[PDB]
Amino acid sequence: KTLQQIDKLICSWLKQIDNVIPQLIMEMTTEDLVTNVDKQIQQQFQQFLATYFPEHQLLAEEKSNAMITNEINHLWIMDPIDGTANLVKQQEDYCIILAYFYEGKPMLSYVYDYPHKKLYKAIRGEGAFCNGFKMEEPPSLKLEDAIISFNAQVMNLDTVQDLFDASFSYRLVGACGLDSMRVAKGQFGAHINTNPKPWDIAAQFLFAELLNLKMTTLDGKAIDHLKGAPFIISNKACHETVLKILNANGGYQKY
Amino acid sequence: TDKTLQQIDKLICSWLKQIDNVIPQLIMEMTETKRHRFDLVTNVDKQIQQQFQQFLATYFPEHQLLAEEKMITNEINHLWIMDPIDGTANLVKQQEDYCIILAYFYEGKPMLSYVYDYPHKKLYKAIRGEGAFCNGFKMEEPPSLKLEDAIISFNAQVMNLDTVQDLFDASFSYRLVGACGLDSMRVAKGQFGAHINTNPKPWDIAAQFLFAELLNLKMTTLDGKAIDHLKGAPFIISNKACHETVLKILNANGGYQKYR
Ligand SMILES: O=P([O-])([O-])O[C@@H]1[C@H](O)[C@H](O)[C@H](O)[C@H](O)[C@H]1O
Ligand SMILES: O=P([O-])([O-])O[C@@H]1[C@H](O)[C@H](O)[C@H](O)[C@H](O)[C@H]1O
Ligand SMILES: [Ca+2]
Ligand SMILES: [Ca+2]
Ligand SMILES: [Ca+2]
Ligand SMILES: [Ca+2]
Ligand SMILES: [Cl-]
Ligand SMILES: [Cl-]
Repeated sequence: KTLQQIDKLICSWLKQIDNVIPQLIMEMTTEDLVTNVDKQIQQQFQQFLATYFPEHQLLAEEKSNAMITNEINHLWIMDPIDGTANLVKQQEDYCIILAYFYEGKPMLSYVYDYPHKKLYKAIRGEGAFCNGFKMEEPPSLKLEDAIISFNAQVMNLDTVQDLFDASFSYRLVGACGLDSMRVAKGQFGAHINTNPKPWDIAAQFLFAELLNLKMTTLDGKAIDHLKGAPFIISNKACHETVLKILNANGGYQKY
Repeated sequence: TDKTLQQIDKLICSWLKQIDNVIPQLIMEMTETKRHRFDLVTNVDKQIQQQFQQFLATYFPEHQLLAEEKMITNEINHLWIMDPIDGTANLVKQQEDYCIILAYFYEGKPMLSYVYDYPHKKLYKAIRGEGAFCNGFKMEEPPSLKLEDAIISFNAQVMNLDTVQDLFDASFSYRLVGACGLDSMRVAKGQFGAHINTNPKPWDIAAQFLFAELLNLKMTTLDGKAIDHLKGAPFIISNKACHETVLKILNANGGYQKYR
């Protein structure tokens, strides 16, 4: 019922999920990738919800979501594995993403970096935490002093060049959730994804609010958690400059 | 010589273990915040290096050190190459994704190599006669990776963009950890197909020789030649199945260099 109660349940389900994943990985089979691991984690969470919060609905990657509307009171958004490519190719640098919305308002968020056993969580009224230790607003980062992260394969190269020249350096973890959390931790100045699904960014809203980060569309607007949009999550001090570079000279999209 | 590889290895491992007692403090000191990529400090680099110099004074006093933060005979018997922090930018900006690199050469022959991923407490080591290990578990030759099925890693800011584009189109995807030692180990583990560094120093690649030999990796110049461990050269470390294709792309259409 309370946020703490729901949080305690989710944290224990995530803990138990450590006991399932090594096996799924040992038998890993695959099919824009999708494994058994994605599907099984998702199904288990569906069953978890049937069992504890049976009014609650799920918007997730591996299910049809036709039934999900503007007015659902209790909504979870899930990415059961974000970074499937990294899971398959590296068995590292992937995460589980969850977010609970109450009447459209972010209340709980989770990014579980399972390979490193690092649970990032955010709780409206309490704050954000990594394995329990409170996260603080990161230091201010101007773009020239910041590392930035984005997919350079989906942008035109003049714009990529401008991002390179204006920033301290460039890195890529390769999972939206984890690259986002590096912004949250102050390790990156900003992460960009030019075409995310609602589940790629759903947890990030509450993190951005509680840690004073900017999270907007690439036009600087509020994002609908129900609909993807081109997006950025950014340190407050470099947000404007990134958007200016992205939108200059007819924009960032490949010619 | 005189000490066996096991004896030397034991001492390096115990030094590296005591280094866990030093690093948290060095990091606690150290916040800025306006020097660019090329102009970084730190005291962490310098202190780790000084301590290793004391370690050698103390145990292997014949041994010499070629290191970043500090060569008169061509033919040194006992040589260590060190990068006390590889990934200084990541240390400063992220406090993650950096490593300590050490490589011992006996009469110019790689005998011991270490890449210590300290933030994750993962010690990658290679020992001539034993094999390569991660925290003790033996590393095997990685599966074959064709370039189209492989993640590759390189600095995209230092190559011309057409060649960067060609590398994107031909590989499965692109990632960057941002420390030569760690990006290289991802090749060693089979996580990446290849890592490129177009201008490394001897310390950036010194450990990698022995890893590439023991795990059947290709490590060459970008012209496909053997590298002198004493002298940097533009380099690639690669899975055997994607090495040729990477070099072909890099050298195609007049080459990879940005301002040519
Ligand atoms: O497919 P998936 O691994 O869940 O999600 C992807 C990752 O977050 C990745 O970093 C990329 O940028 C894509 O935009 C996402 O679709
Ligand atoms: O300065 P440092 O962090 O020891 O070493 C650097 C890192 O390995 C980095 O990834 C980069 O590619 C440079 O080539 C190196 O100079
Ligand atoms: Ca996914
Ligand atoms: Ca995703
Ligand atoms: Ca260094
Ligand atoms: Ca280095
Ligand atoms: Cl700025
Ligand atoms: Cl190939």
